[PDB]
This record gives sequence, structure tokens and C-alpha cells, in this order.
Amino acid sequence: DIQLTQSPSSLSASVGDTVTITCQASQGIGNNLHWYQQKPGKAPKLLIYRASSLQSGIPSRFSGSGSGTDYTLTISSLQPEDFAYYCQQGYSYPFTFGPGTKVDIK
Amino acid sequence: DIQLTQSPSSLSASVGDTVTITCQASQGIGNNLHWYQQKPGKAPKLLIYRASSLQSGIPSRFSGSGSGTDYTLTISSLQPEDFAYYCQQGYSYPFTFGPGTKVDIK
Amino acid sequence: DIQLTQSPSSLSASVGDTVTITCQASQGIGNNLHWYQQKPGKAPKLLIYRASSLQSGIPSRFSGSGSGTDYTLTISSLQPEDFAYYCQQGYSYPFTFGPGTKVDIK
Amino acid sequence: ILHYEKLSKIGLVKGVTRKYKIKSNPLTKDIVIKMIPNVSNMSQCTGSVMENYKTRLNGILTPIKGALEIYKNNTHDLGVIMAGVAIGIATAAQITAGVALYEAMKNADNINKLKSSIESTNEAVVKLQETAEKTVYVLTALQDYINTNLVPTIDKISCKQTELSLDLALSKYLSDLLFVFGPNLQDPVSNSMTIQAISQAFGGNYETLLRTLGYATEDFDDLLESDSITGQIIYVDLSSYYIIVRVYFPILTEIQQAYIQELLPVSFNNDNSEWISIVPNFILVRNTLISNIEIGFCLITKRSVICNQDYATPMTNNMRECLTGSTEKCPRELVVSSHVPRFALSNGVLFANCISVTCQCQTTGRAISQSGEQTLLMIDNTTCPTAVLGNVIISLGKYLGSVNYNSEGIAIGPPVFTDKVDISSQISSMNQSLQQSK
Amino acid sequence: ILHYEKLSKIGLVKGVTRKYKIKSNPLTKDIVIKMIPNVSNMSQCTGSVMENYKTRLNGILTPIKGALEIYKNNTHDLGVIMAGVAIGIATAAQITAGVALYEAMKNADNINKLKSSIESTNEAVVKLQETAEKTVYVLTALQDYINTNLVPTIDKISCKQTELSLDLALSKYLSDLLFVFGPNLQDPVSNSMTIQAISQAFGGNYETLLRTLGYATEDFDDLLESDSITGQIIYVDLSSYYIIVRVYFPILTEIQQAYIQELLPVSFNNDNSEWISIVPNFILVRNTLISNIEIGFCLITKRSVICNQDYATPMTNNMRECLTGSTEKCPRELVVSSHVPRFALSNGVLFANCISVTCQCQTTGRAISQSGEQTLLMIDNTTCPTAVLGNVIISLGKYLGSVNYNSEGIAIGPPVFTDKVDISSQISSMNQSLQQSK
Amino acid sequence: ILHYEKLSKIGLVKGVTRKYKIKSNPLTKDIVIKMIPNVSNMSQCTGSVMENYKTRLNGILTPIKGALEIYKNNTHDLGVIMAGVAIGIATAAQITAGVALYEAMKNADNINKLKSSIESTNEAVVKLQETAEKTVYVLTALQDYINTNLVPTIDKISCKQTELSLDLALSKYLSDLLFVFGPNLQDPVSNSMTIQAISQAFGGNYETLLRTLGYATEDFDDLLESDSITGQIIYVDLSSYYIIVRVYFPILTEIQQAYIQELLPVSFNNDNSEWISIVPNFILVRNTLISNIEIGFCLITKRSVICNQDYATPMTNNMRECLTGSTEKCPRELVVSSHVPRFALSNGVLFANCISVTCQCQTTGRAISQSGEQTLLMIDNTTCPTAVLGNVIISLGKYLGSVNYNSEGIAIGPPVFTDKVDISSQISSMNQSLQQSK
Amino acid sequence: QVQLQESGPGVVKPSETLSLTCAVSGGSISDSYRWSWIRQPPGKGLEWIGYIYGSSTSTNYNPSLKSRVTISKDTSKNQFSLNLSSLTAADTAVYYCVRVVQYLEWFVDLIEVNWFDVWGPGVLVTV
Amino acid sequence: QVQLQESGPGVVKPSETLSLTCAVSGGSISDSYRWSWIRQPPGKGLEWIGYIYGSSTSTNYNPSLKSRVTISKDTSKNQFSLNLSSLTAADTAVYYCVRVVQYLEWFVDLIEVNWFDVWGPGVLVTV
Amino acid sequence: QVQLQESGPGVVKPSETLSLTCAVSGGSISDSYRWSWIRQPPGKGLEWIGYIYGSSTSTNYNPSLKSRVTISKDTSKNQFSLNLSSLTAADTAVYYCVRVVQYLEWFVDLIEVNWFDVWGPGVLVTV
Ligand SMILES: *[C@@H]1O[C@H](CO)[C@@H](O)[C@H](O)[C@H]1NC(C)=O
Ligand SMILES: *[C@@H]1O[C@H](CO)[C@@H](O)[C@H](O)[C@H]1NC(C)=O
Repeated sequence: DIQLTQSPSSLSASVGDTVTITCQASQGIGNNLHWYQQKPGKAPKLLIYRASSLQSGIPSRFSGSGSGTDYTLTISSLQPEDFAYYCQQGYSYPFTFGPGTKVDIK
Repeated sequence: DIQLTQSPSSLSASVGDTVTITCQASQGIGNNLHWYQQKPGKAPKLLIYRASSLQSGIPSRFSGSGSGTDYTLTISSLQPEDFAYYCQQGYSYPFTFGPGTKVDIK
Repeated sequence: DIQLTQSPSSLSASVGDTVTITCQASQGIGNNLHWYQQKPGKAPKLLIYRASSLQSGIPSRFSGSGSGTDYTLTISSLQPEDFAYYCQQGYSYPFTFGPGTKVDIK
Repeated sequence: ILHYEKLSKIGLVKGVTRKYKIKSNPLTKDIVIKMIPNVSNMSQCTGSVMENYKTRLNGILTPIKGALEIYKNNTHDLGVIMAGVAIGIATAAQITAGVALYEAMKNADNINKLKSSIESTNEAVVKLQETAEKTVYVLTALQDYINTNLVPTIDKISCKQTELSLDLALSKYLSDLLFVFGPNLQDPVSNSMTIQAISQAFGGNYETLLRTLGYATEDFDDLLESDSITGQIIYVDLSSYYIIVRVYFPILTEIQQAYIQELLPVSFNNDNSEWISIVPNFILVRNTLISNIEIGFCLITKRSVICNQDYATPMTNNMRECLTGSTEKCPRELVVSSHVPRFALSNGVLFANCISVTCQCQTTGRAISQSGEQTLLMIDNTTCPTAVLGNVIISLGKYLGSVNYNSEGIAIGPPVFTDKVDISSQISSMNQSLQQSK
Repeated sequence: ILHYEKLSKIGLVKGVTRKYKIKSNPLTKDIVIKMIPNVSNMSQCTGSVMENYKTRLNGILTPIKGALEIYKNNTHDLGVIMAGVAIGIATAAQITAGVALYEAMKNADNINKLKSSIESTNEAVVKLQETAEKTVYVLTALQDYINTNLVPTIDKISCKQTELSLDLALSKYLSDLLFVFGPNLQDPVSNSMTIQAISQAFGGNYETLLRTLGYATEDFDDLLESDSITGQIIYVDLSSYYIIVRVYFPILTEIQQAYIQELLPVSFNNDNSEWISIVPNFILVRNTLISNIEIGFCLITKRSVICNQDYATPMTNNMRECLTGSTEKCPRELVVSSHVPRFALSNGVLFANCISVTCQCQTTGRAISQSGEQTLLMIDNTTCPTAVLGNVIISLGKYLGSVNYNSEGIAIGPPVFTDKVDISSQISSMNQSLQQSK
Repeated sequence: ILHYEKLSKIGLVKGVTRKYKIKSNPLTKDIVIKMIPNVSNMSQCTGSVMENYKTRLNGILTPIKGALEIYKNNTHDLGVIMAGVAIGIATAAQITAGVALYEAMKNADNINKLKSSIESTNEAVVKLQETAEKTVYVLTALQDYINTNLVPTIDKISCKQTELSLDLALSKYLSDLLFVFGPNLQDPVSNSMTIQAISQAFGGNYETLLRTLGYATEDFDDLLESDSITGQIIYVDLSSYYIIVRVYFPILTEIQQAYIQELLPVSFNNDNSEWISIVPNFILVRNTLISNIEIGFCLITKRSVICNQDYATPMTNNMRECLTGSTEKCPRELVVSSHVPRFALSNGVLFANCISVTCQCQTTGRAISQSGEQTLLMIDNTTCPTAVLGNVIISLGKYLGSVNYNSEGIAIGPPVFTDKVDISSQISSMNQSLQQSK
Repeated sequence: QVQLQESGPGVVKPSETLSLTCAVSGGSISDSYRWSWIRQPPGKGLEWIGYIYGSSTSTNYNPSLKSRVTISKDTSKNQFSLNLSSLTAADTAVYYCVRVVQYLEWFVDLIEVNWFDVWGPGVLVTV
Repeated sequence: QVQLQESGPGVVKPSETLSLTCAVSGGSISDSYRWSWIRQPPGKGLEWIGYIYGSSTSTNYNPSLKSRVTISKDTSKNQFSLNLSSLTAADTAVYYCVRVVQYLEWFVDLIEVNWFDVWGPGVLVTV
Repeated sequence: QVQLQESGPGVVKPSETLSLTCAVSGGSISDSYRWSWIRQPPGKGLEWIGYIYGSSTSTNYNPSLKSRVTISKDTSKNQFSLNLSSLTAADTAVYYCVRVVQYLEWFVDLIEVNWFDVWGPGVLVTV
């Protein structure tokens, strides 16, 4: 299987904060990496697919870019109501998720 | 060479008799098996060629049928004037004859 | 390299003499053999190229012919003013000359 | 989309339907191949063989390294950016392969940190620790022959004999190597050379290479035989004489609304002569779009067609009209050979030219006759439960088309000639007629 | 039937005539091939190699048995009758091959009564008694290598080394086997696969197989090199890992009133240029009927053409007119290469383009000159007993045609272009002209 | 002579230019190959293997000697004169090869004076003193296997086992030899057969043969891989079973005012669809004369094209007009596959179909757009210093053509279809239309 | 758009077979999509199980759970079912029936892109 | 139809060559048929010897007597001859010059069918 | 016709590089010919050195002196130069710049014919 790592692993923020996180892969996966939006207790959703494309209904503050084995996500001006996000690969079977850092309440 | 056997080896009959005989081969020969008509002291003739075809000038009582390695000949209502018959192969060189049973006078 | 030999190696003659000489090769060279005209202390010239073709400005007495590994040159009615001649090959690199016999003054 | 009932009447019977699959999403792994054996345990029996061998091998390997250096010297981090002016002339495939080479150089450096460990291997297959978590494998050519044959017989034969055997073995190895790694290899930057061809540097034993690398899937042999497993040379070392190869191992993707349909050709009767239809046997359908396919480059199995690229090719409007019902646009050719097929079976129903071949009904003992107006006969169990054709005796099912199949005729097409010299002759005659009309 | 005198004037000189022969009436024999060596005498040096090998071999062999079972389960004695509904779709060749497989099952059962004797063979070639009168031979792969190399050196090297050599040998054997016996073999029921291809299961040594079977004829090598000796797989055993093969050994039948005629092409002069005729080189005549032949699939010997099937193909009326005398229908092509032939010899008579090549008469020392109106010259001993052409000096015979050969002219045909892209260009231009006229 | 700017707009981008070289002026050397090993040191372990082997080999070798004797018996010194009446029928190449065979007979006799010395060789490679100044080399098949494997294990195994291994080895050698030296060899007089094919009589080790003969040059591998090194059989000995081979080793001659030009194909846009041009990729120019070349028979390197003969072929006037500027005569074909190239790089300048592929300017971050009226875009550093195409990031130079490249259009040509069955369909439809108009 | 519902026995004994049927509305199951199952054990994350093609009979399964699992579809009721065998201590989870979107990217070679966008409500299985 | 006549020396000494010429009437020897010889020793049956083609120069011989036998044909007199060498004790027989019919059957592959229909009166050779 | 002139340093010390430039009049150096150098040591004969093509950049050199030699051409002045390294005791000679004629003969195969016709006046180099 393809293994994913993330850095860093801490997201404790309030309204109006800017962050950047990185997802690394065991080998090159083109742009088959997606930043998801997991919803507690029901069907999840999506933030960015194909590593640079913004999902509809998402604030334009989020951005994503990467190449080869290294990909990055950039966020600004947090709203702390949202809960869960991850980096995921669909390059090789089976589909797997990374460790992840999500919106956390302090 | 291809070897032929026959069964049975006895034909002692008078006018009005029905017989069936079989010729077996060392391997499959298609339909390249013929039942001949040998004539004493001069040129012989033929009864059935290609294992199912009646020669001209022959009574329609004779019949022949077979497949693979086993072929059969059927005769009815003998006339004991005729003398000699055999099963012969023309599938492989040299051409050879079987043991045979012919019209015999008791 | 291709090695050339010549026979004989003595040309001591006066006006009005007929000679024949031979050039041999270590292998067949087609007709890539030429009889040259070397001039002392300046640019040389040519007698016969392609083993049978007469150069311009040359008396028609000279002739050449050969095949395979053996080639021959024939001369008649010498004029002793000329000085130097050779057999040369252009079949293989580098181009080389034979031992040679030329016009000699006694 | 195709009109099978009309096509069966011109001798084109429906065959098997197959799926369409193409390679994608490769997984990459690196491996070292050393092209010179270790002769430490027989060092007194070598003479001057090794020096001459190394001179020859250096002569072979120098241009490959020269070709790699062109892309290696002109590529750097900004993604990565190439210098077009220095490169000059290239195709898209070469440029993408250069990007891949630059991506592989990092692991190349990590592996090259173990040069002295590589030079000391004394077995055919050796494992080494690149990192605490990562390993790299080394395969050495001719090492098995040294270890199993020449070393165990040192005292039984003389030193000169051992030297001569080693010389012969090295020369045979070079003779086998030169077709793949010689002057024929003018473009090593690409990544389209098959793993079977690359394994000539290891005596042609690609099975051992793939087994050691650890690949394991259910589509393994299908990927092998479709030429879908490739490799790329990433580094050449001329003082230790070894190379580093990256192997690409893909998966197979099925195209959703596509299939390949096969047609079985049978001769037919028209105007007291025998004819065959000139129509392609494999047809590709994608989303109700019909085209040709260069199927000679793919692997054909009972359930699917497996290809390393998309091989669809265009088709004319006249042929498309032929396959959809207009049988008068389908050309035909005269039969002069006795080897052309005369019958076929489809969905348990027989289609046969009962004029060329003799047909009987086994059930009733009666003959089955075809008139001079018909092309061929359909035989099923509404008329003949069991049929006899020459040697064959066969029991039949029920047809699912029109009940009036054998009473309805068809419109025929125009004759053609497909011989190569006949093409030039026909073109010349047509041009002469066109000039004569004008 | 052909007009040789008229053809020689457009550079088509008469060559050798040859007979026509086709295979027929095969003789059948059976033989066993076991695809795993016996390791009883080195049982302590095998490790875990054999289990992995058996898993891989079972994966290879399972689909072949699956393919055979389809015909084996649906065929029984009434002649023999097949079940068409179960079979579904098949060609005539597949159906006939299935009949043959059913015929072979009896001897298959008789041989299979000796399974434990098959499993115990310890030599490359072993004979066993099937019956008091009939025998069966067993060939075992890699057994010679086991018996001659690994066993005699048991103590000279360590056990692990022996295991590694055996692993490498088995992997190389599989690497050679997968091209023939892998997924490429989707239809094993047929009997068209050559014995050379089948013998890859025994290391490619078909000579030993044929010698042990005992075949002996004067046409042996002609039958081998025409691809006329075939084999069919009849049974697969997956617990002992062996197969049974039936070999077909035919004779050659000469077709009575048929022959193949060869033509030798020579360049000729017309309008201050050099030309060559675009006409097939081999022509088949059967009972005064002229056709083409796909001779690339046959074996050409000095006296006959030997083929495994009838390869006749049709010819256009224009070309048939060309070969029977109408030289204005024979197309031609411009010469731009220096490698085209310029002379030939037929029945002791020279045909030469003495404009391109220099010709002398050795007997008189005079030049032989060709004018700008002639195509080529016939040279025989009524004018030149001995001729000189470049290096060659040749003495000649007497012509058997018209005395006025060199004073009578011919009518020429139209130029063509045979390049593949030029075909598309010409077709497009002709279509555009046809549209422009309308 | 070619119009590159006009051609680049229909997707034909300028590639590499190469020199043209042909083989000439060979140097000849003789060598002996003995096709039976010496078994003196294991004479008690041979059984009846050698007699059977010799019978088989004699049957193989007899027709070759018969074919040589025809020319040997009918040639004598006057230059040398052949007897045309006895020969009968022959090509020019066969006659020249016969002259060469007669030339070689003298050294053949000198070598044949050493028959007893030839029969006694006991190594794979042996030197013998033909004269005080000249030597001759002998290569013996299978001798290394005898000396290294069978002899050292005499007591380890039983006599029957040794005999069986020898039998298997000889049968395998014959199985490999038969394709080259069997009935396929109907004309041994010629000198066109490659040294690689000849070396099958020595197990396929041509490297050892060429190294022993002593040839050395910088163009060695280029001569090998262009199939330019050939050999001719000069003598066959049927009582000692050996042959004598003469090897021809040429040089390469460069043709002075000639070159081969390559074109790189790229798809382009017209009328909301994608197209590709049907034009040859390699073009030969000699003294400003344009022609085709059958480059599949030659060796392509980075700087030159190397051929064993002149391979020029003619071109039509329409195609020649296409290549010199008239783009309306260049045909085209529709694109239905996703594998066709979409961009290329020439002299540091990018040519790309920016409708099929996304193009971006890295310098300014702005998109690069192509309208529906354009075929493809030229991109250089007057507008885009660095460009991004998918993954690739590339820096660019300056174009040397017209400044108004992207604002000036071109005239297009007519569509075609190049499929083989489509050719017959189009020819039939054109003939039907021609008849309908009349 | 597409609506989904998972149905099956709420409580099943250990080592007993589990059949789960997902019923699809708002679309036809014969679409050119992929219908997948995802397992989310409480206290843990998500795990893909497998799928069956909408327009063909092909299937794909996770290597860890391949031997015990089967997937089938029914066009008449527009429902697809999963069968799991030998339920164990950790098999308690919530099962989602999802659609998987696929995109094909052609650039010299082929790359297929897969991601999750639309799932189902989910029901809990107790061992 | 075709008439045939065997002619030759009635009595020949042992180990002396035997030449037998069969003269053909009612037809041409250049027919597309086969002209064969059959040997019938008294007290024994028939056995085939060999043939030559009517429309070509090819020949075929029995393996048991191949070395001692030769067959030739003459179109001018329409006569075909057999030459046998080293006559022995058993060579006393009656020799028949016969016409052989051949049929070709095409069904996927080729099979040739051969049988005897017309023979000659026969003559006796005494050793 | 073509006129030639060799120019260079008359006397050079041993082991010092020697540059010799032949200037060509009566023709263009870009001709489809070969421009060669020939060395004639006093008391000895002639021996070929090498050449450069007129219509291309290819060069050819003698094996005996290959490592020490270089040849170049200049179209602007129509002059071609030879560079020799490590001059020794025997290197004293006269140097000739020569036009070399070539003819291609096609008869089944290809043979190239080369011969010397016109040279330069020559100059002397002293070590
Ligand atoms: C004819 O074949 C069909 C196909 O299976 C079968 O259902 C039907 O029973 C058959 N009818 C007869 C009369 O054999
Ligand atoms: C010409 O050749 C024929 C052919 O063999 C020969 O019979 C005849 O004697 C020859 N005539 C002369 C004059 O050489």
C-alpha cells in the first residue's frame, strides 16, 4: 500500500488564523490526492479534489498545491464550527487515509 | 505400416444367408478402407470403395459403414458362385491387405 | 595494411627498349591500382589510373592490365628523360606504395 | 448497433464479445544490475581476460552515460524546470521521461552511497540495507556459472583451460547483450523498454528479477504478456561497471462503455461460385461509436482485450454503413483455395454453405438441400434436431431471429482484389479509364 | 500459357520451374512430458523452492485444463455426437479438433493407469510398458542438469548455494516457457501448433523427441522446415504436473498438373531513364488456370515448393492479360537506386541492359552497343561466343526463339508508384480529379 | 529545399539531420569450423552415439557440397571464364559469388593440406601454422562442454549417464543448427549471409570468432549492427566433417552531398476536430533531389544512417509539391485515440496544440489561449519566457522565422483513410462512382 | 440527486452471515458509477471494503477482507447487497453505501483519479 | 477402356536381372493416373511394388524391395518397364501391371484415397 | 585550375607544435573533394597523413601519427591547416597539401577508388 504522512499534527485555532500543512507520500502519486471534509455522525463531504480544485460551496480562502511526493494545503481566517479534514490518496488499491490534523476546540 | 485385423474369420454359407463382418485398424484411417473382389487366375474387381460407396455391377444387398478404427460390412442372401473378398487400406505406404474371410464351399 | 610487391626490380635501359613489370597485392583490390609518375623536387604526376586508363599527356606506348591480386604494366621505346614511377593502391586506409622500379641512368 | 442477422447472410457469423482494458497508475521500485562477475576465488586463473573484457564493456557503456548527462546537466528545481535552449530538439515522451529521471536521482544518490558494498557481492542475488527501513537488491551476471562450475573444478583441469572457459563464457554473454544494449539503443532517456528486454543484462531471467522485487497481483501474467511492465536506466557507473534500473508496475483499468466484437468468416454461394467477405474481424464500440483497432499489438484472452495504450483507429463511412445494415456496400473476393472455412456455430445454431459441403439430417435420415438462389443455410432444431456434416455429428438449439430466415434474400456487394500488385494494377487501370472518359 | 519472349523484353527473365506439394494423411503417436524434475537424491538441499515452484506452475496450468474440460464434458458416443447448446460458439477447426480429442481419450486413460510409475522417473528419457505390445516414453525437463551438475558437486559447495542454483535454473526455465504456454494460449483444443513450439516444455530439444518416437522418412527435414509436424495436448495432471501430447506425422502429396514458375527481374531503358516492372515473381498454374500464391508461408527448395495448406489467391484480369502477352497492361516503376540488377542468364543466354553496364565481345575485342530505342539486348553465340561484363567473362549458347529478337520493339505500359504513403496521395488526387470533372 | 515554416503549421516539426553512409571495399580472411567434438579422452563412454550423429550430419551437409560443385566444376582460367551452357540459369549476384568462390579455391587447397592436423584439435580455439608467414584458426563446436563438464565427472557418475548427457547435448546443437543450415539454405554460393547467422555452427558466439580473426576499427559495432559483416562457405569436408568460411570485413563510405531529415508529428485543430498528417517521417536528399528511403533496413544512430546498400525509393510529384510548400496537397487523417502526441520542441521553441492540452505562462501567471481558427501555437520568449504544460515546466529561446507566425493562416488538404480494408472499400466506391458518371 | 438507504438486521450473533442491502433512489443503479461499501468502527476511522461496477459485472475487494466478502446488484429493485461471513468482536461498525467518482487524465500516459463525495445514512451492526 | 499386356522373358536364371514391359492400349500412358506393379507369388497373396506418375517423372517404391528395383516409362510405345535385380528362390510369381485411381477429399484438411480397379492379364517368371 | 601554397614557420625547436596552413586559389575549399597532407622526409619517399572533407566536417588520419595530429579548415580565407605535436628527429621533411580525387564504381556492390593528381609546391620544416 501507499503510506501517507502529515506535518504538523496540531490545529488549535480561533476565528482569524492562518495555517499551512503538508502531506507526504511513499512515492509519487501525480495529483491523485484530496483534502476531505468529514462530518460527525452522518455523510462526510469534500474540500479540495485533484489537489488544486476547489469544491463548490467552500470558502475561497483554502488553497492547495503540490508535486511528486509533497503536497501542501493553506488556510486563512478560520471559522471554528467545522470539525474534520484529512489528506487522502486514490492512486493505488485499497484507498487509504493519512494521520491528519483537523479543527480542534481548546 | 498400418496393420488390419478382421472378425470373424469363417464364411461357410449357401444361397439365402445373412452375415456381418468387421475390420479393425492400428489407428484411424478416415474412410480410406475398401472391400475388394478378388478373382481367381485373372484380374480382380471391387465391391465397395471409400467404405460406403457401392461399385457398379454389384447387388444392392451389400452395405458398409464405419468410423475411426472400426469398419463393418453387411451381406444378405448369398450366391455361392463368387469367390474372394477382403478389406484393404490405402491410407499409408505401402498398401496392405487384412487377413480376410471369403466365400467358401463346404 | 595491404602490402604490395613488384617484379622485377631493375630498369636500366636506353632509347628504344621494351619492358614488362608486375605488381602483386596481399589480397584482391579490384582495379584500385595506379601506376604513378613522380617528379624529383616538386609536384609529381600520373601515368595510369584505375589500372587500365591512360592519363592525358602520356605517350600511347604505355599499357596496363590485371586482375585479382596480379597486375602488369608494359612499356615500349623508352625515352630516358623521365625519372620515377611506382605502383600504388587506394583500396584500404592508409594509402601505400610498392617497392618500385623506375627509369635509371647507367 | 451492428446488424448481425443481415451480416450472417454474407458469411460473417457472430463470435465472442470481450471487454477493453488499458494499463495505468504504476508503482516504482529500484534495483542494481552488475555486469561483471567477482573472480576473487579464482584470481590465479584469469590471465589478461578481465582487462580486455573491461575495455570492451567500457566502449559499450560510454555513449549511454553520455546520453543521460544531457538531461542531467540541464534540469534543476524552480516543480522542476528544464532548459529548452540546451536541450534543443525533443518529443513530448522524451521530455516527460527526463522529468522522471530527475525525480529518480535522489534515491540514485542514496544507493550510490554503498559503492564499496556493491563491488564486493559474491552471489547471484544479494540484499543490502539502504536505510534501516529500506533495502536494495543486487543481481550479478554469470556469478552462478563461476560459483557452480569453474570454482569446484580448479584442480581437475589446468589453469589455461579454466581461463579459456571463462573467456568463452564472457564472449557469449556479450554476443547476447549487444542486440539490446548496443548501437540500437540511441535514446535511453525513455521509459518504454520492456522488462523482458532489460533482463538480457541478467541472462534473460526476468522471473527472478520480478520475484525478488516482491510484486504480487492476480493480473501478473496478463501484465507481463501485454508488454505493460517497463524499466528505465537511471545511473551508469563506469569504474565498477554497474547500472541502476527503475521498474514500473501498473494496474489495469476497464473502460466503462466499450467492447470488442469478433466476427467469424464463412464462404457463401453466388452465381455458381464461392466468395468471401472483405471486412475486419474485430470491431471496437465506445459509447455507440464504431471504429477499427490495431489488435495485433494487444493480448487477447477469452474475457477481455488487454493493451498498453489506446489503439483505436478511424473507419470510413462506407464500411460503417456496411456494418449497420447496407450489405450492398460490403466488398467481396473470389475463393480459389480449398482451405477456406465452410461452416460455423453461433449460440447453438449452425450456419453452413451446404453447396460446398454435404449436409444430412440424422434424425430423419434425409438430405438437407440448398438451392442456387441462396447464399447459406441456417440450421436449428425446428427442422433438424441433429445434423451430420462430414465426420461431425452435432445436436442443435433454437434460433432467436426471424422464422423466415431461409426464404428471404439479400442484396450483394461489388467484387474486389486485395493482392498488393493487384492494387497498383487496379489504380493504374482506373486512372487510364478516367483519362479516357475526359 | 505464359509468353516468355515478350516478358523478357520488359526485364522479366525466365527462371526455374518447381513442383507443388501439400501435407496429408498423418500418423499419430503419444508421448508424456513431465514439467518438474525429481530431487530425491538431493532432498536435503531444496529448502522451500519446490513449493513455490509448484504454486506458480499450478497457476499456469489450471486454465488449460479448464479449456479442455468444456469439450470433454459435452461429447459422447451416439460415431460421436457433440452438444451444440453447451458449446455455444466455435469454428469448424475447433469442432474437428474436439472430435480428435475425444478419439484420443482412450489411450489417454490407458497411459494414466501408470501414474505412480510416471512420478518415479529419474532420467531425461525413460521407456515404460503400457501393454505387452505397446510402450510409452517419458521426457523430464531439467533432469540432465540435476543429474550431471548439482548432484556430483554436493560436498564441494554448501547446501545454500545448491539451493540458489536450483532456484535460478527453475526460474530461467519458466522465463522460457511463458511465451508458448502462458496467456497467449487461449485455444488449446486445436491441432495447429508446431512441434518446435511444443518442445519448449523440454528445453527446445525437438530432435530428441522425434528420434525417440521413431519416425524415419526421406522427406523428414522438408516436413520439419515447412511447419508440417504438429502436436495436440490431450491431458493435464495437476497433482503430478505432467501433460500428454499426441504428435501428427504426415506424408507429402504432389498435385498432378500444377507448377510454380519464377521470374527474375532486370532493369531496362526507356526515354533516357531506367525502369523496373511491378509484377509478382512466383506464379501458380493449375490445369491451365493462373493465380497468385502466398509463398512466404511455404518452403522453397530447388525442385519443389512445400506447403502445409493450399495457399492459392486470385488474380485480376488485367494482370492475367499482362502475363499472356499484352505488355501495355504491365505497370512499371522508376529506378533511383544503384542496387537494382542489370543482367541475367537464362538457358545459357544473356539478357543485359548494355546502356547501364559496359559490354564487350571477348572473341573479336569489339564493343557491344545498344541504341536509345531498345530496352535490353539478348546475347548468344550467333554474335558473341564469349562476352565480358565488368569483371565477369562468360561463354554462351544459342537462343531458341525468334532470330529477329534485337530488331523488333515492344509496347510499354503505364508508370506507377508503390510506396505506402504514395498510395494514399494518389487515391486522394484521383478522387479530387473525379470530383473536378463532375 | 524543404519549407519547414509551412510544414510546422500542419504538425510536422523539424527534427535532427543525419549523414548517409554505405559499406564498401571489404578485407577478407579465412577460418575453419569443425562441427564434431573430439572424444578421445572419454572414448569408453560413447556407445553408438557418434555413428548416428555422423549419419545425420552427413545427410545435412551433402546438398551444400552438391550445390558448390556445380560452379566448381564449370570454371577455369582463361581472368576467369565461366561456362554458361552448363550453369543454365542464374542471377548476377550468383555469378559474381561464383567468381569469388573460384578466387578462394587456392587458399582452400593450401589449408586442406593440413587435414590430419585439423582432425586432432582438442580445444575450442586452436592456431595452426599454414605457412611460415600465415596462420589459420580452428573453432570446434561443443568442445568446451566436453572438456569442462563431462571429462571432470567421469567417476562421479556411471558410463550410461555420461553417454545420455552427450546424446542430449548433440541433439540440442542440431536443433539450433537446423534453421540456418537446413533445407532453408538452397543457394549457398552467395556472399550475403551475416556472420551472426554463420556463427550458429559455433553456438552463436560471433564475438570470439571476430576477436580471434583480429579485426579492429572504431566503426566495429556500427558495422556489426547494420548487418554489413558477411561470410561465404568455400569448402565442405564430409569425411572429417568441417567447413571453411571466408569473412568479408568492409569500411564505411560517406556520400558527399546527401542527408536524411526527420520530421516529428504533432496533432492540430481544424473545424472542431483533431487531425494528423499522413507524410513520411524520413526524407533523403541527394544533390537537391528528394526521395523516400526504406529506413527499416538500416541502422539509425544519433549522427548518421548506416546501410549495407543504397535504399532510395521514388516519390510522387504531389508529395514532392507537399514537401516544398503546397500544403493543400498533403493529406490528413482523423484522430480517435488519446495516445497521439500534442506538442514538440525544436531549436528551443515550443509547438503545441493548446486546445487539446492546457498551456500556461509561468512568468506572468496568465493563460495562453488558442482560437478556433488556428491550427497550433508557436511559443518562444518574446511572449512567454517560461511555459507550463501539465507537469512540465520549460524555459524557451527565440524563434528565427517570421514575427507574424501566429496571425497568418494556412491552406489545408483533403482527408484520407489508411486502413487496409478501407483501401479496398474506397477503391470499390471510386470505381462505382466512375461507372455511375459514365 | 442520488438518495441512498442501508437496510439489514440490526443485531446478529457472532460468526453469523451479515447481508446488507442498499436501496438507491434519485437515479438508476445501472449508471456509469461505482457503488462501494465503507466501514467505520466506533472509536476508529473509515475503511474501504469494495465495489461492483454499475454498467458491468466486475467487482473489486479489499485484500484484508477479501475471502469473507461478496457483492451483488439487482437492477429490478435498484438495490445492491453485501454479504460478510464470520462476524467477530471488532466487526461492530456503521456501514455506508457510497458512490465513487472517477476521472481519467490523459497526458502522454493514463492516470485514473478516484474520490468520495456522496454516501448514505448508515446503520449499526452489533455482534 | 484401357487394355494392358505384360511381356518379358518367361524363364531367367537366379540372380539375373528381370525386365518386364507392360504395353498400354486403349489409353495414353501420359494420363493423370498411376501405373503400378503387383506381385502375387503362387500359394500366396498380392503385394504392391511401386509406381511412376503418368504426368511427371516422380516414382515410388516398396521399402522391402526398394534397393533392387527401378521403374521407367516410354511415351512413344506407351510402355512402362520394371527392372528387378538379384532374383531369388521366392521371386517366382505372377506380375500385374495395374492402373491406380486416386481421389482427394478436402474437409478442413487433406486426405488422399487410393484403390485398385483395373489390372493386366499377368505373366509368370521362373527362377 | 587549382593552385596551392604551403605556409608556416621554417624552423621550429624539437617537441614544439607545428602549424602549417595551405592557402588555395583557383577554386573554393568547399568543393566536394578531399584536402590531404603528405610527408616526404629527405632521403625517403612519400607517406600520407590525413584529410578533411570539403563539403562536411569529417576527418581521417593515419594510424601511426593519429594522436599527435589535428586538421581544420577555414572557408573565409579558403585555407586549411594541420597541427602536429611533439616534433622529433625524423620529423624533418617536406609537406605537401594535395587535392584527392575519388570515383565510385557500382557493380553489384560498391568500391571507391582514390588516387593523387595535384599537390602543392611544398615547404621545409627543420627540427
Ligand atoms: C430446441 O432448442 C432450444 C434451445 O435450448 C430448446 O429450448 C428446445 O427445447 C429445443 N426443441 C426441440 C424440439 O428440441
Ligand atoms: C552455340 O551454342 C549451342 C548451344 O549448346 C551449341 O550447340 C552450338 O554448337 C554453339 N555454336 C557455336 C558456333 O559456338
